[PDB]
Amino acid sequence: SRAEYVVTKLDDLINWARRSSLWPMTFGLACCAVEMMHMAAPRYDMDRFGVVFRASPRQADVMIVAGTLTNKMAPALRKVYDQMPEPRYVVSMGSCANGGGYYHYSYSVVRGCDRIVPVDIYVPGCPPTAEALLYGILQLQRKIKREQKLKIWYRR
Amino acid sequence: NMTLNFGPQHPAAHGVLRLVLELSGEMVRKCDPHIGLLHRGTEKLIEYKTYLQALPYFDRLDYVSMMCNEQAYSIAVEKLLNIQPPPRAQWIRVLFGEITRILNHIMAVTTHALDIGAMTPFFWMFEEREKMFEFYERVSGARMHAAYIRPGGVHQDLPLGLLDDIYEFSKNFSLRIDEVEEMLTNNRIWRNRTVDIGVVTAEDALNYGFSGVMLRGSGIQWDLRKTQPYDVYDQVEFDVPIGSRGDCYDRYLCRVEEMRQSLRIIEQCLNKMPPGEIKVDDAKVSPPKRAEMKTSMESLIHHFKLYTEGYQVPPGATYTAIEAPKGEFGVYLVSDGSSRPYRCKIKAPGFAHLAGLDKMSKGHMLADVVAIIGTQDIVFGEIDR
Amino acid sequence: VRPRSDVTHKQLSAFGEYVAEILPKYVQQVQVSCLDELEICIHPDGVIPTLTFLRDHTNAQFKSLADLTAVDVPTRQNRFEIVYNLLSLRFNSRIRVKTYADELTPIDSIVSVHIAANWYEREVWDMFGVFFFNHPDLRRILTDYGFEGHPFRKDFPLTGYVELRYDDEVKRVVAEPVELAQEFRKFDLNSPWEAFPA
Amino acid sequence: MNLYTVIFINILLSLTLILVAFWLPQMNLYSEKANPYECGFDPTSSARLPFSMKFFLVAITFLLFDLEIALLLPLPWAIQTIKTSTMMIMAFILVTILSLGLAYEWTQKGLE
Amino acid sequence: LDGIKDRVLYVLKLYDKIDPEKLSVNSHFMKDLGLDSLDQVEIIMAMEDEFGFEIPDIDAEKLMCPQEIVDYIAD
Amino acid sequence: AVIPHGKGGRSSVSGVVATVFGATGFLGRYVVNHLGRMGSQVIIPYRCDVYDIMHLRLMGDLGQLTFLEWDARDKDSIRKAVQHSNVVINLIGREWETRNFDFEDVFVNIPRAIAQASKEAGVERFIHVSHLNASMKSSSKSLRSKAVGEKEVRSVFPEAIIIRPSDIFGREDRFLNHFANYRWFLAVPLVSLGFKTVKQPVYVADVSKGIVNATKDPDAVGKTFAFTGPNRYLLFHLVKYIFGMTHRTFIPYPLPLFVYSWIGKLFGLSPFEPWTTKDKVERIHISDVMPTDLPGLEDLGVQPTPLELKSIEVLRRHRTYRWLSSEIEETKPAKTVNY
Amino acid sequence: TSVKPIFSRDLNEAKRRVRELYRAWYREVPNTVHLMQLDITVKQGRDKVREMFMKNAHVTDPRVVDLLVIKGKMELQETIKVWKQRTHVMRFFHETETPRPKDFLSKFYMGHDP
Amino acid sequence: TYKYVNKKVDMKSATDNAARILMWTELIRGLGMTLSYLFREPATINYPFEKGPLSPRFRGEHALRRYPSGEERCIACKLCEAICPAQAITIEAEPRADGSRRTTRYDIDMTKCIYCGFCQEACPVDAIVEGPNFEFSTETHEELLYNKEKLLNNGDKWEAEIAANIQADYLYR
Ligand SMILES: NC(=O)C1=CN([C@@H]2O[C@H](COP(=O)(O)OP(=O)(O)OC[C@H]3O[C@@H](n4cnc5c(N)ncnc54)[C@H](OP(=O)(O)O)[C@@H]3O)[C@@H](O)[C@H]2O)C=CC1
Ligand code: SF4
Ligand code: SF4
Ligand code: SF4
Repeated sequence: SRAEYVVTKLDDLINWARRSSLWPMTFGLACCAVEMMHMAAPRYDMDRFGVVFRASPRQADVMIVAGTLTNKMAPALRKVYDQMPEPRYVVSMGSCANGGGYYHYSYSVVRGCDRIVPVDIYVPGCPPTAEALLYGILQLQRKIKREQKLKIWYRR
Repeated sequence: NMTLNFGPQHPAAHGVLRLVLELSGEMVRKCDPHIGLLHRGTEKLIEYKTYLQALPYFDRLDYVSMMCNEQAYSIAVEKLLNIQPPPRAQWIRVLFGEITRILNHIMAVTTHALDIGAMTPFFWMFEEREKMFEFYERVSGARMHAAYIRPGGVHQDLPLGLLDDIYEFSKNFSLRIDEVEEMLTNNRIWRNRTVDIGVVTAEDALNYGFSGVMLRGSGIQWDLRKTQPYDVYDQVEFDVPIGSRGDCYDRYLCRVEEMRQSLRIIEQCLNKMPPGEIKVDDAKVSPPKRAEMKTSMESLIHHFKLYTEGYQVPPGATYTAIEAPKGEFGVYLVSDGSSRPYRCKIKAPGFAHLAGLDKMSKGHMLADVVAIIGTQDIVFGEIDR
Repeated sequence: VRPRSDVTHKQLSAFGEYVAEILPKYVQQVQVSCLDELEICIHPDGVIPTLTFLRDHTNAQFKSLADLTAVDVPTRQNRFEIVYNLLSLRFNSRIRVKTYADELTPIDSIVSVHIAANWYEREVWDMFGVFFFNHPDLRRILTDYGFEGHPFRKDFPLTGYVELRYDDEVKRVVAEPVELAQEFRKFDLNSPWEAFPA
Repeated sequence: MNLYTVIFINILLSLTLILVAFWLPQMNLYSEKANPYECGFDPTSSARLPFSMKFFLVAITFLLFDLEIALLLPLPWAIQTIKTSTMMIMAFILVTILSLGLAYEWTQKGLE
Repeated sequence: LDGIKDRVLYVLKLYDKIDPEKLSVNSHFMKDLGLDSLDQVEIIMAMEDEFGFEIPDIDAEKLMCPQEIVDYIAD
Repeated sequence: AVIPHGKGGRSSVSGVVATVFGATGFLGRYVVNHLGRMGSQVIIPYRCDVYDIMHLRLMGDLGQLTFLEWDARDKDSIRKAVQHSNVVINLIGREWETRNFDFEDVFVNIPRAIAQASKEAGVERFIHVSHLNASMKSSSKSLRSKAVGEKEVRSVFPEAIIIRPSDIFGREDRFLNHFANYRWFLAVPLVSLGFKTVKQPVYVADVSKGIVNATKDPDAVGKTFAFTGPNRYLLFHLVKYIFGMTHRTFIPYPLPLFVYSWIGKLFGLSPFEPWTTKDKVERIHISDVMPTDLPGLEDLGVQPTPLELKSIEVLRRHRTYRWLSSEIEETKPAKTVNY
Repeated sequence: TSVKPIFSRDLNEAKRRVRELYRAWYREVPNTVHLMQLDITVKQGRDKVREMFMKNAHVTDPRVVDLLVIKGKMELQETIKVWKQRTHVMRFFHETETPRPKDFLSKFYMGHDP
Repeated sequence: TYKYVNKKVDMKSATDNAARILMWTELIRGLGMTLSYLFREPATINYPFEKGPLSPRFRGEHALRRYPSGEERCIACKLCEAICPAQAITIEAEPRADGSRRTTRYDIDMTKCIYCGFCQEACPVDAIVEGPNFEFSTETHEELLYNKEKLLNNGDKWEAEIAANIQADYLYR
């Protein structure tokens, strides 16, 4: 009965629900979508894991920033990000979006999306392998599992 | 005339395209596509890089068609050096050149349908795509963005066994194209949303520089692969799929037909690929074999200089165009005697096609615009460069 | 050794004279490179006339514009070298017509001759700054909406002068002068030894 | 009453769900999260400005065709009319006349 | 006819970067006020909003006199 | 120390390693902003979940911000946070004393232990923050406690800069948003009808820059700067003005503070962050002290910024579909009562 | 010397065009501050247009002035329409960046290379 | 050689057409195809349990190898830095007390890296190799930047497979 226990269990449930269904947004920019689309495709089904693309940002959670965030698109990313629901996580995909990639020193490329949107998991590789994205989405799932929002409420 | 930004993040719009549109009713009065949402500097960056370290940029210019693009720079750098690749390398480039065409068409036809609303063709053919990627990986090391076709031939001979598998796949892929067909070619509904949408006249297609299926679909007969043969596409025999009543449906049929014709070219390449070397023997242009650079002084010196400094192409300028899956992909590579290029304008089949969106989608509904962006196979990497 | 076909070198050379005679007025130099390509060079005023003759002449139909580009030789008084590459589906051939334009001496636009150029001319203005008179709608295509400076000019820094980050205080993306965390290492690569020209 | 009982449970079940939806979640609110969504770049226009539809005529007919449907709704109880023939003639006329109206739309190309 | 001058005087002092009680009908925006070339432009525009008539690009160049502006507005 | 090299923007170095304990909150968001902009090394202790601390990550260069897990009831956590910092800034505060932390803790108890360790560490300067007009005999337990602490902090880290700011307004402000948030209550209950309530508001940014500047300025030692503002106001105009920009009607209703302290008690009762509190109410109806002699924002370099100037940004979210398009200069700015 | 003209034979004619653009921007400032919900004052905004216009006031070259308005006009269009979202416009105001002092002593105290 | 993709009233012909139009036949044909696959074995792999096949040349994640004796292979010739297309590798060196030549700092910025595999190509001693692992996704950006110690540690962990992979593909190179 100790509420503390009662709290942890409850939190876990909350974490299980979120981690289980991570509707990723359809944000595809620099040909890494091709890899992502491969994840969605049959060899490496994203859906099985809960992922199901939902473009209306409003209804989407994870934002996989696949590709180069050019300066012109920078503000847009920020906007879409700001318009997603509250609990939102960003998975940077690609060396072009983790940092600057082959185009880091260019004048039109933001050196990383974590300069425009806070990033939770960075998936490395020029075309980060689809399995690697899947590994990255799975590590976001372990990141969420560890989050303990209500226990901090209780202990606050 | 309601104004509306199709939006960078549009599930349908490939990649990110802000298609500001003025829509009378649902009809689209004006189409002013905006570009550069993916400009990244590819043309300026290349000036600061050596010829071999600018090869990876070409794979990224239009990465659906990863290699075919590399062949265009290769050819261009080979012309400037007046060197030509060894016989086996040529066949390879045509082998992977075609495999790449299929990969692009599976992308273009299936992604077209996903925007239209048919989703099962994409999953059916992305599994076949996947299988092809594996060829890339077992030949280059990377699923896409290989860097296999280098300026003097390919990088490394095919693994011992690939040809056999590029056969099993080819032997079957046809049925997979056939299936898509039983699903879309005659659908009572595919036809409607595609037929008589975005008709482009023959004279207008040449005028706006369409140069691709878009021309071929209007009935103009031009395949740079038959008119101006590059590599050994001359020794193979294939039929260009010309079209009449050019419209979204007709061109589609053309793209399904080149998927078919490319299997005819792949078969041959497997049947007739010669024993030989896969890179020019001029250590001057091609890097020396690693056993040689580790036992012979002239080879180390040539390895050190080639990797650190470069080819040192003779001064000149060339425009070499191939028939990339999208259309004519050309590199105008001006070159001083230096090891790093001076200019490298990439002609993108796509800068011309998008421009045509305005002259194609006139008096058309919002859904029509979605269909036409699909029938141009717009990959914003090539347009934005 | 590439498989040169002299048959071509001659036929294209012969056309080069043909054009040189047909338009004595604007053609300054004509040469068929050893790479089997013709590159008529025209005075900037001959932009409209030389193209039109090639687009609409029975013995030289050059219907589509493959590309419009502008190399920038800073040394050259006329900085830019607008190059137009054209194709003839009829004679299966090509020709490049290249002119010279300085920063503030605009070139005519050929959108009339080929509408393909509507976009490429906007691309040349955005990157190099050459201006094209009589253009329907010249406006930046590739660069950001507020970009200052023409990027592909050889005198423009690669990294550029401005970069973008999100600032919480102002809750909006904000330019700042570029501060790079590892400057582009500028390897010097030219070798002090030349190659005796063949 | 039995229906009233069922229906109020039906509304209650919904209203319960929406409420749960608004009071349960943690909510952080900022302007930039509630400004309209325009597929990225923000609205250029009012998003409520006059919209020029191009299918109104058809829309109007719908209304006329709806009504006809109505006048036809009482047919089940009239199939029982001793005056069966009359009912046939009357009904047949109703459908036919409205059918003609529809066809006219086509003939005059009004709907097209 | 003076009513125009009544309005024209009201507009000149309201912008407040000119006429700090030195407003005069003979006074010229460029000649004595020193108001900039551009500022004048702003002025003519201002007059246009109150008058309800937009004066052309050029005639703005000729009138630097509030009295001459009333002369033209009456026409 | 760290010699300051660079041009002045991100990816440059200023040499200020600074623990900032309450970064998670309203002002912290601003303190970390400038510290990060300047290029300072910022260690942000946090006990909120990692998801909430993410907004902080975007501000500062790769490696500028380090986040450490810390619990107030554990002295060791504070110990390691200040191990390698040379500047410690304390912004720990709350309005609702919570079940396991009462006003003393959040204001006096904790902020002491912190500076205490900071000294042991050898931090150059400590900047405690206590509320302005936090008289040791003020009405609100909070203000009383905050003063109690400033007495203590002076013992542990003598001359640790202390800043007492006036009401702070900025997007996500209480002072400005809370009033706008009384809309639910059709009328607005204000003691003395919102009069007899002179208050001076200070933009969050103003306060911050000052704080940051305090760290990089020598004169600040042993000072009690009080960031106040550019203009005072009777609570009446403030309330209406707010409602003015929000474009929502105003019905200032007199209600005895006696009865109202009870309303605060009611919300205070609520488990989830009471919307309002006994104390907050008193603090609201607590007038602000005079300029006195204490130095000010401009003294620390940041010239105060008038409320009306940025009010439009703070109150915009509260407008309606159309009111969302009105701007401050067509609107009427309220009068300034210095009293 | 001996330079071909673009749109104005002489600075005089060119100045005419500048006047027009100024007017254009002057008339537009208010609209933008409302269609972009920018947090600036129209008076302030017009000041900015003035500043930007003045920043290039030194030029006396007919050809240079003509291009300057071409470019200026293009900027207007973008701003007239919503092509330039607020982030773009506010950048003109350099709101976030910290101003740098130009006093020698100031620079000495801060930067190696002034 | 060209081909016409879409170049192209008896009662029977007309009736059959009507049969299709009113019985929706070509639509029923499409449904049959999807029902058919529903019965095919799906091609997906349990991702954690079963892994998509990668052959020896897969570039994956950077590692620095060491000689069997234990001496790190790199001799700081620094042409891996020269041929890096992205400017990712930063190398500074000084003679180790032994007198030999070694790199004091070797930093591959993986976010800058575009995994071209030229460094694998360029190294004379083949000290820098493209290791098989592709799963190195990291919570923080700093972790992705790799110094000599992480790469050497990466090299030690995957040396057995790296050696097998280089063993399989060296004849080809
Ligand atoms: N704007 C105002 O209302 C004024 C504020 N001040 C002072 O300025 C400081 C900052 O103000 P503001 O940011 O608005 O205050 P907040 O309520 O936003 O909290 C400030 C910080 O203190 C932390 N904190 C609060 N309680 C505890 C606790 N029990 N243990 C550990 N950390 C805690 C919070 O972290 P977390 O939430 O994660 O616990 C937060 O990061 C305050 O300390 C206040 O005294 C002075 C005058 C006016
Ligand atoms: S990272 Fe490699 S793949 Fe992903 S976008 Fe940048 S370049 Fe294309
Ligand atoms: S090339 Fe091989 S050896 Fe030379 S530096 Fe890079 S790694 Fe060390
Ligand atoms: S892989 Fe290509 S990019 Fe990454 S380091 Fe080796 S060379 Fe530089």
